[PDB]
Amino acid sequence: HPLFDIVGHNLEIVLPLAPWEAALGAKVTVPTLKESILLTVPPGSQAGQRLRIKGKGLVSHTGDLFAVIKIVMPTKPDEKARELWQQLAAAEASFDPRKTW
Amino acid sequence: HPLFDIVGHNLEIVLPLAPWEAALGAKVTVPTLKESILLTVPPGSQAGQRLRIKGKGLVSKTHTGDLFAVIKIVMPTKPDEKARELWQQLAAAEASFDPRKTW
Repeated sequence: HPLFDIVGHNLEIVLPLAPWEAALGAKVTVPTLKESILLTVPPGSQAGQRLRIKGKGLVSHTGDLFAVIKIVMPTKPDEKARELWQQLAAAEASFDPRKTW
Repeated sequence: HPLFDIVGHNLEIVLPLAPWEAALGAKVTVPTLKESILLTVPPGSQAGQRLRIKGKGLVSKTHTGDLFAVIKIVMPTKPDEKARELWQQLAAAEASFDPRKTW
């Protein structure tokens, strides 16, 4: 619905990325108050990282736009996808997502 | 940092899942204001899904709330060569997924 959170002269938008998009990096089209812009997501990006799109905030002074990464998942994988997910789980076995607890 | 957000008589906690855990499903140990519980995460789980854990909310001699494990997908650090090759194959296998469908 409304796409932007207003924080002072800045704008923030939730940027949904497929997990492979965050891991590999990707070039994504992101909407602004006027026209869309191509944003380069760096490889290895994390949930919640703020990608700054300088100059695309409120043109009061001219603020920035921040695309805040949220990782989104496709639906239940089919068998081919599961096998790959299992390999990746094995590949990244050292990763502890609940290191806090 | 404090783990539980209070909402009326219910508690809410961020449940961090690696993407393979959300896709494949998993059984996770979740903390409570007392004893940790065992929670089943279904395969195909989605970001922001609210998984209920009855009775683990705020206890009062009148009413006991629930605890909700809210899913947040988290990523490891930048991948090595093999992991990168697996991410590519996953991307190709799930090429149909459009996370930015909305836009």
